Amino acid sequence: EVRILLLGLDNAGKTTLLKQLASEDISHITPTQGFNIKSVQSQGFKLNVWDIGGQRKIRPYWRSYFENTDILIYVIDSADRKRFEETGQELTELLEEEKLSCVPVLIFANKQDLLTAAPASEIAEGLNLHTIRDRVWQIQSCSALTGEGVQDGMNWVCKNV
Amino acid sequence: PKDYMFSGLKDETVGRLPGTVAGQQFLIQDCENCNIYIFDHSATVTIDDCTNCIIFLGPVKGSVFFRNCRDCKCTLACQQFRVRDCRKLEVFLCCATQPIIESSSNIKFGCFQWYYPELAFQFKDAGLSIFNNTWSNIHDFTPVSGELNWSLLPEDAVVQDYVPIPTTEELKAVRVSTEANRSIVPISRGQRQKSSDESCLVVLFAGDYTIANARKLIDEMVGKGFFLVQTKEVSMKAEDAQRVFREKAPDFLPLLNKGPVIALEFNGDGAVEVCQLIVNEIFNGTKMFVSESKETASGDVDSFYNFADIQMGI
Ligand SMILES: Nc1nc2c(ncn2[C@@H]2O[C@H](COP(=O)(O)OP(=O)(O)O)[C@@H](O)[C@H]2O)c(=O)[nH]1
Ligand code: ALF
Ligand SMILES: [Mg+2]
Repeated sequence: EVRILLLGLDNAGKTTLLKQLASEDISHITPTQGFNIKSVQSQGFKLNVWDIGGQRKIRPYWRSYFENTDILIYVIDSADRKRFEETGQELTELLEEEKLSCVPVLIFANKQDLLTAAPASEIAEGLNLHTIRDRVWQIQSCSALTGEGVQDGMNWVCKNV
Repeated sequence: PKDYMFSGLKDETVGRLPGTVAGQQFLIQDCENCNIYIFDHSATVTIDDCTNCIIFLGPVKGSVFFRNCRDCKCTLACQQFRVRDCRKLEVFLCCATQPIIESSSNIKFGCFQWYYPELAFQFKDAGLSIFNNTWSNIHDFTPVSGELNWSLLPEDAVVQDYVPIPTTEELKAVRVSTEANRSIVPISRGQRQKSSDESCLVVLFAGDYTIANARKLIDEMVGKGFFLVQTKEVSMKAEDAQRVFREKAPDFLPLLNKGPVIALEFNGDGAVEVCQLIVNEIFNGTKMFVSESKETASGDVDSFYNFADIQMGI
């Protein structure tokens, strides 16, 4: 009933998040070559999550998934500051896409358990998220590995269905 | 606050002793002509814009990611291995999942081959099994028709010639062996071409002496001229045991909840008979599955990987 598209750069933690949501084993995850799908129950809703590979090479394929998307979840590796510019560019381009107009976006600031992890507030400032005015959005700090913060993000999602 | 990074170093030999990283993230960037030895476990490692470096990375719980690197020689263990925009890398790898490259060329792979006293516990702390190693089955996101952007290092390649052990006073406390028979990760052939189409599956069941049993069996089989193709460590449910072992399953059911099983795949003419003969002498009193014949062995191996790939997969 709710179509969630799971996007973000390669190595951001999207599939780790996908398994965390499905309440499944988190400790062994292969890089995604194409895509994964899982259905999860949350707060009376059935969420169909489309988890897409995020390598630069395969980002053109992202558009093939846009149609009928209800919610965008965009995952950022908070501890990969080197690629903050790259993820900002991809997010900016995504939000310009006609097929994703008005679609609520949850930004997960992932890998908060790590040492060099930038706080959500710093990521929101650096990526100028406040200028997003064509849709509702939220940034949520999380660790897909431990699961902490994940539910908090998903509560926002279910609120904005 | 980030003596957890090596940055902008030139013509240096540097490292981290056991205990000094302790599962924290580590970063390497803009290093040229450097020898880097992290003899501890870490959460994740990124290597950016490095040139002519020798790098040892202790067990990495998450991903290792090489970006914009050239002419680097590396030994590392990780959950995921990723490469982008790199050229002429040579890695001795232990990877829990399928290594990937992207927009890269001349990337060569060998099996992880390294020992030091602290290393085994570092693997444990990083949550990495020494038996879950797919180092040779690379996926290239950007292949080029009629050519290959990656290959396997020569089997006779000498580890010391690529990643020499440190000789500095600061790094001397770590007593390293690059000998194949001391390697914490058993040397597996993976996807290398074989002579022989004879396989043999061994399944050992969880317990205090199982790791030692596996190493002894490998040593004995290699000592007789046979090859270790691949290993696995995975939990077996009753249905999985019935699938793989068939009529021999009832003997093994009481042992499945002990913990994950350890599977060995051997290769070579005579492998099944020889493996049976070794097991018959040195493991009497210890239950373990060994393929009954070469005619059923390939089926055993395929059924094992069948269920194992499903359970470990997404
Ligand atoms: N420390 C830590 N590692 C994570 C977290 N989320 C994902 N990872 C690791 O980051 C690597 C990439 O994750 P993956 O789910 O494959 O990324 P994807 O390409 O976006 O699907 C894996 O090694 C994961 O174990 C997290 O919250 N904390
Ligand atoms: F392994 Al990915 F996006 F890099 F799923
Ligand atoms: Mg993925």
